[PDB]
Amino acid sequence: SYINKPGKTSAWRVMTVRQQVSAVLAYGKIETTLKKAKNTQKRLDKLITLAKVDNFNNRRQVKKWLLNTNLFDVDQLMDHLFSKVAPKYEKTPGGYSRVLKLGPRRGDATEMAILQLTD
Amino acid sequence: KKINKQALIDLVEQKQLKAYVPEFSAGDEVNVAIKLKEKEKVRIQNFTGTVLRRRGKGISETFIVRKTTDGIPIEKNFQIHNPNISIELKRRGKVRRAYISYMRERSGKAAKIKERKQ
Amino acid sequence: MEIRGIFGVKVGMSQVFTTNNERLPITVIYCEPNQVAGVKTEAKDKYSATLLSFDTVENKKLNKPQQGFFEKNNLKPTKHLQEIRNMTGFEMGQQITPQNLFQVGEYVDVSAISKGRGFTGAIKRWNFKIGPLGHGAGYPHRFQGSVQAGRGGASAQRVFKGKKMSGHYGHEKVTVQNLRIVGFDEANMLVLVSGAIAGPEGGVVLIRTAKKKPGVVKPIELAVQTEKAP
Amino acid sequence: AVQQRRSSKHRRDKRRSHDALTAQALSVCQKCGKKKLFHRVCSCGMYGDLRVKKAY
Amino acid sequence: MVSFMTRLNVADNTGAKQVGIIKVLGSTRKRYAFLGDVVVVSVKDAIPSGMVKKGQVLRAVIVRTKKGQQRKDGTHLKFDDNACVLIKEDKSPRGTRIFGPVARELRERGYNKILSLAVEVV
RNA sequence: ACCUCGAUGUCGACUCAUCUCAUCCUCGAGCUGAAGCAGGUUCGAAGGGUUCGGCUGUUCGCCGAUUAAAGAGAUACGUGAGUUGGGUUCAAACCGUCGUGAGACAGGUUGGUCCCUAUCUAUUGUGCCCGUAGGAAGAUUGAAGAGUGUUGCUUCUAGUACGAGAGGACCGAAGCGAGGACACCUCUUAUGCUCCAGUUGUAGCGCCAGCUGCACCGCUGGGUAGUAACGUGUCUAUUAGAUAAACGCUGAAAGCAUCUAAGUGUGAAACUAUCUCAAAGAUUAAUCUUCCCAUUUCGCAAGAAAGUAAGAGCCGUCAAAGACGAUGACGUUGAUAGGUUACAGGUGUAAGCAUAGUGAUAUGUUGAGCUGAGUAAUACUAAUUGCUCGAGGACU
RNA sequence: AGCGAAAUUCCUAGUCGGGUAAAUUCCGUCCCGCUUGAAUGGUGUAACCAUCUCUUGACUGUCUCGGCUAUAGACUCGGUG
RNA sequence: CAAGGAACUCUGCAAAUUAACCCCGUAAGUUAGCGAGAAGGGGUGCUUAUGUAAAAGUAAGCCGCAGUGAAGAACGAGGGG
Ligand SMILES: O=C(N[C@H](CO)[C@H](O)c1ccc([N+](=O)[O-])cc1)C(Cl)Cl
Ligand SMILES: [K+]
Ligand SMILES: [Mg+2]
Ligand SMILES: [Mg+2]
Ligand SMILES: [Mg+2]
Ligand SMILES: [Mg+2]
Ligand SMILES: [Mg+2]
Ligand SMILES: [Mg+2]
Ligand SMILES: [Mg+2]
Ligand SMILES: [Mg+2]
Ligand SMILES: [Mg+2]
Ligand SMILES: [Mg+2]
Ligand SMILES: [Mg+2]
Ligand SMILES: [Mg+2]
Ligand SMILES: [Mg+2]
Ligand SMILES: [Mg+2]
Ligand SMILES: [Mg+2]
Ligand SMILES: [Mg+2]
Ligand SMILES: [Mg+2]
Ligand SMILES: [Mg+2]
Ligand SMILES: [Mg+2]
Ligand SMILES: [Mg+2]
Ligand SMILES: [Mg+2]
Ligand SMILES: [Mg+2]
Ligand SMILES: [Mg+2]
Ligand SMILES: [Mg+2]
Ligand SMILES: [Mg+2]
Ligand SMILES: [Mg+2]
Ligand SMILES: [Mg+2]
Ligand SMILES: [Mg+2]
Ligand SMILES: [Mg+2]
Ligand SMILES: [Mg+2]
Ligand SMILES: [Mg+2]
Ligand SMILES: [Mg+2]
Ligand SMILES: [Mg+2]
Ligand SMILES: [Mg+2]
Ligand SMILES: [Mg+2]
Ligand SMILES: [Mg+2]
Ligand SMILES: [Mg+2]
Ligand SMILES: [Mg+2]
Ligand SMILES: [Mg+2]
Ligand SMILES: [Mg+2]
Ligand SMILES: [Mg+2]
Ligand SMILES: [Mg+2]
Ligand SMILES: [Mg+2]
Ligand SMILES: [Mg+2]
Ligand SMILES: [Mg+2]
Ligand SMILES: [Mg+2]
Ligand SMILES: [Mg+2]
Ligand SMILES: [Mg+2]
Ligand SMILES: [Mg+2]
Ligand SMILES: [Mg+2]
Ligand SMILES: [Mg+2]
Ligand SMILES: [Mg+2]
Ligand SMILES: [Mg+2]
Ligand SMILES: [Mg+2]
Ligand SMILES: [Mg+2]
Ligand SMILES: [Mg+2]
Ligand SMILES: [Zn+2]
Repeated sequence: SYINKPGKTSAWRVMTVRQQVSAVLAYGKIETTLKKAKNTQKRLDKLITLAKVDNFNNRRQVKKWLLNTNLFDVDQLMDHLFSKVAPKYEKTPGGYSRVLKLGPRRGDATEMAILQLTD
Repeated sequence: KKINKQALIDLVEQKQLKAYVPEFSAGDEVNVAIKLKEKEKVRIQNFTGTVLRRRGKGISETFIVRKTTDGIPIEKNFQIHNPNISIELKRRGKVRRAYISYMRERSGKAAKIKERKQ
Repeated sequence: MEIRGIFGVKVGMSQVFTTNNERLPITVIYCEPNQVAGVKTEAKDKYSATLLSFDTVENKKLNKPQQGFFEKNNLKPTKHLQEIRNMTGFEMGQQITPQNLFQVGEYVDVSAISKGRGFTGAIKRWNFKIGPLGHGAGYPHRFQGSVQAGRGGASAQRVFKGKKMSGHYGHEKVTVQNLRIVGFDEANMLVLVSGAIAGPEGGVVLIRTAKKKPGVVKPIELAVQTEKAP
Repeated sequence: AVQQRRSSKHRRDKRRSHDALTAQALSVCQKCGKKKLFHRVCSCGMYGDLRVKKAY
Repeated sequence: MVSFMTRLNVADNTGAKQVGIIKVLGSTRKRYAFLGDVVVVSVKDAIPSGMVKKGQVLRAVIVRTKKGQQRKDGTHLKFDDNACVLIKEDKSPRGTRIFGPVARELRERGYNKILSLAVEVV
């Protein structure tokens, strides 16, 4: 068998986590698959904890993950994350995001999951 | 009843570690005195040469020394914390990596490492 | 014979340099003091064995039947129970450590559960040869090997029982014999055993007296580093 | 390879004997009462005591 | 680990520039030859003013290997080329001098003449 | 010419081997035109082993170098629903030869499509149900079994026994190996696609600097955990019993003799155990320990209505496990996973700034910064306050 | 005439030399060429060939000898079938 | 993919080496056209200055294991039918 689909390559995986992490930071909720939510949580938490000092080095580090969304660009998402979201989690010892399980999709039966920011 | 495996591993390694263990980077020339044992006595045989690598964490700390005799280059892997082995750093040199593999490819005037390091 | 046995948990593997100028790889085993939970006699049972208790745990993590047995026998609650054959000469309810059992450098054999590897093929399991890769080839490259014994009514016409094919590999008890004990650490309750021990780090391990060399003890002593400070 | 003999209607059911289904575990929501499958958010988006999503 | 039909250099004065292994002497299906091992070889590149001629089948012992071997203390000896010296039935070297360094593994398996005729042992 | 022409794929090679003994090596013994060493022949013995190459499609065969040995056969001259198609044997073309010819040749040469998703049985693994006569959780014995079993060199004994000499031991002991097997990743290596660093082109972040996407992971040098050998640990012993060939002691039938008939021995890598693994579905269903059942009424008792516990399962977090089941740890009375903190290992002095240089760039802050899985703490997040199954053991 | 163990030689793995540790293949030569041979042409020939055949340098997983990683399958779940 | 490098196989099948530009050098044979990109080698990055219409080049300096740093670019020699 040949001419197969490109597949869930490593580059595709990094882009998927990047896309989801930008959206959950913009809006605050993501409705994805459970196995995909369980992978974006690591990157989401890591980004938030490194963005607690708000120095220019941390902006360059965060910019390797954020992507343009509908509600914010790549430069106001920077301001939204570093001025609104991250300052809230100033003394929480990790665990800023929660993943909970919804029902199965009607057309796939895959287990859905909501990823949210725990206030 | 929590078991920190590394602490116990560190303790067994500490049973036979050495006190001084002088330091050297990748590109350094050292003099290693092997205390070879014959039927009787010891003949201190020197293996002065250039370091190529330093890997390991404890009793398993090893380093690579390269020498050239009669135009033939020979590389020899020593263990740092091994008895009857003495290491004496001679020249400290500048390299931009930890494993300088190209030294086993470059030879002659191009196999000389500039002094100084930080 | 006079078989002595102890249980411990493998924590990792290291090396030590020894006198006579040898570098000996060793395995490190954390050995809790084992408690003799039962003794079974030749006259009363038709065989002789000693059952000990080890790997102590709190009472709330143990099931009701087992904790009832432990409180009836007046023992420390432990979740692990196993016996060794032909182990005699120990009173019930006595703490046993390898220092009283084995010598400094005697030969012992060790049994442990091998590291699980799952469903492996014939080549990785039975050390079979791989078919040719070039010069023209076919769909089966990693072939197990023809299982034909005889075609026709006058011959077997069946694959013989116990054939060597793919299947489960790993997670199986295996014993390595004639391993020399290197050192004892009373304070840390830590036994040093030469060679490599099967099983993942943290699994259970049984150390027994070697049946090939029961009383043989080969001397071994470590090296003292004379390295003077600068 | 193909069956040289047809499989009857009895061997077929014997093989299907292991195709039976299992009833997924269900529980009761603690604020509205409808049955929901265990360890998952109900239809109102109210899991435990935390309002997760807006009501259906 | 020098193997069957491997071209390697000769570190002596005998007129042989390239030598090929024929059999790894010592047992049946002896896969490799490590330091100190004896092999049967054939001279393939020789010189006019040499004691050996091209095409002769002879017996040699290996002294150097690119792969190298590990000693008991843990030291790993590693050269950059496979080398052998031509020996006689009695185990005495055929050449009058030995070029380059030689290993110590020869000393256990006799070969006292090669070491004494070597430049420096390693 | 009995089966098969409504199809039984035919040489050789590769992989996997199994069986027989008419035994090539190893093991034991008798005889020798057997001094010793090395042989010859016969008997017993199938446990293991029985090499790599050159030429040929080759089997065969000759030759080369080793080995203790390079055994003889059978299994559809084993093995194409396992591989190959070099050979034979399609269509093409030529040579020699035959034929007036189209054409032909176990004469030669070049080229030339090898399909199938496994239903039953057989086998390697892993499960559900039920039984084992109350239920459940643990620990066992072992009926019937499976796996391994190869051997060389050096030293000593001892230049002793023997032998004019030359040469050169049996028995026994030690050391070092080859092949095979099991396990492991300290050491040496290979790999290590969300790790580090260097770096090219192009498109973006409005520009510099600094990053991102793509170009085999873009390329290159290293590399954590894991997986493996080319790596390093172990095994490939020993002993007992009954014996084959063989040798016996004591002894008659047959006053002698005689290994045998009674009695009593010796005796091999073969056999039965000792070694490793699995094993009570061993229905012939075994043994031991612990825990939980021991209600109110009606009538009908291995009866009813309700009513009583150990435990197990569903679900969730998982990995010492793993195709899926299962195995194992945990589920708030918790460190199971993620996150955080600290550290290890790895990479190799980060960005920014300052100095120097005309610039590329170097120097100092700086063993700095970064880091997938690794270590250990920390309930911050996810393992909810849930549901179901489950017991009084007939009588002799 | 030329050529000749040949895309031709049965005997034949013909003799000898070279190439290799070792050469039923290859190169040169020898000639009882069973049955070569001159326009169904004979003998040579520079260049050329997805032609055949043999030796060789570098090169490499073709192999000693197998091992690791990533995708798409296979495998599990839902739908068609 | 370490060491070996055709030991594999009917056969180096397949895979691997070389690969662009510039500068040196290039044999036997021949129908004198070729052989021939023969074979065999070297340099390539960035900065400054000099060079030009632009270059190419030249000189000095700097960095890296590696400078058509990634993509696309001929493996070769000898004998025979
Ligand atoms: O017909 C075939 N085989 C026939 C079956 O009748 C039979 O097995 C056969 C095989 C080989 C053979 N031969 O080598 O001459 C003759 C018949 C195959 Cl060619 Cl499909
Ligand atoms: K037929
Ligand atoms: Mg890509
Ligand atoms: Mg095909
Ligand atoms: Mg293929
Ligand atoms: Mg039959
Ligand atoms: Mg029959
Ligand atoms: Mg029906
Ligand atoms: Mg089914
Ligand atoms: Mg007939
Ligand atoms: Mg008839
Ligand atoms: Mg028939
Ligand atoms: Mg039919
Ligand atoms: Mg068929
Ligand atoms: Mg016989
Ligand atoms: Mg036996
Ligand atoms: Mg050849
Ligand atoms: Mg026949
Ligand atoms: Mg056949
Ligand atoms: Mg046969
Ligand atoms: Mg026949
Ligand atoms: Mg078949
Ligand atoms: Mg076949
Ligand atoms: Mg096929
Ligand atoms: Mg068939
Ligand atoms: Mg053919
Ligand atoms: Mg073909
Ligand atoms: Mg035709
Ligand atoms: Mg005619
Ligand atoms: Mg049975
Ligand atoms: Mg390690
Ligand atoms: Mg820029
Ligand atoms: Mg015996
Ligand atoms: Mg006996
Ligand atoms: Mg008598
Ligand atoms: Mg019955
Ligand atoms: Mg964890
Ligand atoms: Mg800096
Ligand atoms: Mg003539
Ligand atoms: Mg002529
Ligand atoms: Mg010919
Ligand atoms: Mg010849
Ligand atoms: Mg041919
Ligand atoms: Mg000829
Ligand atoms: Mg003619
Ligand atoms: Mg004429
Ligand atoms: Mg004519
Ligand atoms: Mg001609
Ligand atoms: Mg053509
Ligand atoms: Mg897919
Ligand atoms: Mg489906
Ligand atoms: Mg390689
Ligand atoms: Mg090489
Ligand atoms: Mg072959
Ligand atoms: Mg060959
Ligand atoms: Mg090709
Ligand atoms: Mg040419
Ligand atoms: Mg000719
Ligand atoms: Zn609700």
